[PDB]
Amino acid sequence: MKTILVTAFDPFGGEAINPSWEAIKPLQGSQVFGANIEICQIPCIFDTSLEHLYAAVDKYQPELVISVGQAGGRTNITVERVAININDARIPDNAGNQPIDTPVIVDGPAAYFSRLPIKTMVNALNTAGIPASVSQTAGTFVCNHVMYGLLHYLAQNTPSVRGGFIHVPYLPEQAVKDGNQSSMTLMLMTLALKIAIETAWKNTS
Amino acid sequence: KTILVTAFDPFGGEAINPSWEAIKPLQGSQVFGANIEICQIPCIFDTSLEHLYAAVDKYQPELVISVGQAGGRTNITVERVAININDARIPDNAGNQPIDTPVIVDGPAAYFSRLPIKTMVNALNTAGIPASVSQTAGTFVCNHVMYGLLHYLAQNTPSVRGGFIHVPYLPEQAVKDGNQSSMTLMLMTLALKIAIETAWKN
Amino acid sequence: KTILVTAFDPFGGEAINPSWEAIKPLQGSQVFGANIEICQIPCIFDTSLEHLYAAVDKYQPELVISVGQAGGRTNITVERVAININDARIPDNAGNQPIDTPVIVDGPAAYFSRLPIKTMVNALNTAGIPASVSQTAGTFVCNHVMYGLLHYLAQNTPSVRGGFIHVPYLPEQAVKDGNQSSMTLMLMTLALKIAIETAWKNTSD
Amino acid sequence: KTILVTAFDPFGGEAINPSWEAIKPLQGSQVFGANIEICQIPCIFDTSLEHLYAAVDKYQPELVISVGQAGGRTNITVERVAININDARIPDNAGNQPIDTPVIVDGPAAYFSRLPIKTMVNALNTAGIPASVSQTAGTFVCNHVMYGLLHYLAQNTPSVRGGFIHVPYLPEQAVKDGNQSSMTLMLMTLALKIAIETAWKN
Ligand SMILES: [Cl-]
Ligand SMILES: [Cl-]
Ligand SMILES: [Cl-]
Ligand SMILES: [Cl-]
Repeated sequence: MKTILVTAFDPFGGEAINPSWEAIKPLQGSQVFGANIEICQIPCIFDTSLEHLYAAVDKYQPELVISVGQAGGRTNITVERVAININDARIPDNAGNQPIDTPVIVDGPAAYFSRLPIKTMVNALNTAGIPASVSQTAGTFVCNHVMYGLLHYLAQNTPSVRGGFIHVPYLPEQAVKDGNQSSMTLMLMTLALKIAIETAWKNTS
Repeated sequence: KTILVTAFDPFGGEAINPSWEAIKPLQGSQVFGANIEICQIPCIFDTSLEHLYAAVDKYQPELVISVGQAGGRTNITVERVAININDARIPDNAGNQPIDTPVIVDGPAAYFSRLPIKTMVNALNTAGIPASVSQTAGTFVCNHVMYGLLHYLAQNTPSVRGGFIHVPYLPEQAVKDGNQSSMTLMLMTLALKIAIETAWKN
Repeated sequence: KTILVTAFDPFGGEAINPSWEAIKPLQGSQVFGANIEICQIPCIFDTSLEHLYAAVDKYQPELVISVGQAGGRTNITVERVAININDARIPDNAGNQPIDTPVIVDGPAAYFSRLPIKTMVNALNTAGIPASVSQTAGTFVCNHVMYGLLHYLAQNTPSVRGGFIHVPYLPEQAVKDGNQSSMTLMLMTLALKIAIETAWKNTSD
Repeated sequence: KTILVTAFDPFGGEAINPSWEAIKPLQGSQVFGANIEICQIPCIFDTSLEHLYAAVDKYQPELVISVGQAGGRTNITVERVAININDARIPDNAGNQPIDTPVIVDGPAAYFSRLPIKTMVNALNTAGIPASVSQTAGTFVCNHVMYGLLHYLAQNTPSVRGGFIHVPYLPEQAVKDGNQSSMTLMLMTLALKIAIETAWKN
């Protein structure tokens, strides 16, 4: 059967949970228009993250791959337009790496556009009453690193397969710490991802 | 014993007002020894106060908490102070757009809320709900109603504590604006429950 | 005929206070037959009111305007109301961190500024300077002082109008604080001058 | 030996364009034995590229920095990457509003700026000017021009480095837009002069 692969990260150091993981956990094993969703959690570590990712794309041979990360501070669900060939880290990752301006993949192209039907996804979300928008930057931390890796790997190995990235905001419990920071409940998050993934599946363009 | 909790009908534009939606589920529920009553008031200057005064008079509450919506805010906010000024960016549902007039002529400049605001904000934070104390309720209808409330309690029944909570946008309303913070109806309702129970308990 | 303008000495961290830097050029300057007198006051609860009360007695001014810094704000803000509360998130220059205490016991809950605030915001906006009326002066030393000021004038010299103005970060200040709005000293001085002239003009007959 | 520096004409609504106003004083100013040439280009898709390509052909520059307005940003921003997409919220000066079309058909997805972006941000910060690297130059005419610039340079004169700097609103402009960050004209001109000196030296 057809498989949609959805990924997320383990907690980043400080946090005790990763919301992105928590949000997709309810999707495990569910069916959408004749494809079953597989999930898989990857470490929040440069390069080691791509290894885990590649293994997952390899094992599951998915028709659609969607990675999810957390973008603390953003007000809404954001669907990434583009991944950039650059690691540049404000803080270190889970294994203590803090690369400065080094390529995700050496001699790889400057960027890859997501192949997902991004405007339709954002449109679907807005219509469902969920705030959502297209983003032009996935950042330069692990989230963008994984998005670039994904899109490159699909382009080298299985070019018909569509890949992309979705960032969720802070959970309310996390915004309590930060203080004046936007959040979204776990429940709404899980619903937003579900709507986005169905919409990604139905369409293409 | 009675806890009166109020909200507004929608600001002309919107089809609903989140604040009314959020406290509907609270009606009838028992809090320690007290029962919650709700009552919706029109979102327009001076008439709002009349409906309010009516409700306080009918229910004779031990504790009155008014709720309104503060589009743009990221979290539940509990108000510190109400100010004796109407100054309106837009008109209310009835076309009034007062500029720099008193809420109540010869009334004091301001009233402090009587609620245990910090404790409430703590209960909410502990529960994993973003919340903070605010020093401005605005100068539109919400502040109008807040100042009016506290002045009426101060005149007619000084032992009764009053105050104000602002809720952010619902998610559906933040689609419209675009890049604006929101909070689901469910979470509001839970936050208000915790907030009210805390005020009563203290 | 004297206009007293006050500002603070730098708050512990900072090496200067912009509100002070901004009003220095105004010392001795004429405005419609009045003289500007400036005075720096300590950023400490209670001691500040002492300096302030001293300066008012000394200079016997017909108009008093106090200036402070509101890191974060984008523009010039003219305060509408002073609140009778001290609530300190961090301590003052002398280690005091009062939590929910009167500025003045048994004083009224608040004081409205007696200054012509809309006309001041308008004179600023018309001269191309971003400005707006503010409904809160915070609950640190700046509001503490605004409140004491209005109280003191009300009690001793009731025809004398008082009010508070907040300036934003200087650009050098915003460098550290990363993503923060600033305004140059030059613009700040210019704004304060226009604000003060406008105040003096609409405090006549 | 010429540094070409470009800016846009006022955008439809606006009466001036801060990007142009801030580079005017730089005309013919010398920096380390190079001379600065400025040129204003239209805020129209494609037509802008034709002007740009012509200025590069005429002036034969060793360095090319394009400047633009990013209303709302708090500081000077130095762009890191240009994106091969036109996606316009509103139309350009000539009524064009492309939705999701390539800037240049069959071009690579992006170009990195060849400027020393971190060094420029550091010199600015060191000099007390707020500034930072940006990962998106938007998808309107500014990004359009950046991409065209870097692509043109790469196909015709690959030795020559190119890049983009965004400036915030002038205070004049933030008066309208209300609660908006600004930076005075003088501080912009200063910032731009330090960035270009730094870019040339490295
Ligand atoms: Cl994450
Ligand atoms: Cl409301
Ligand atoms: Cl200050
Ligand atoms: Cl521009």
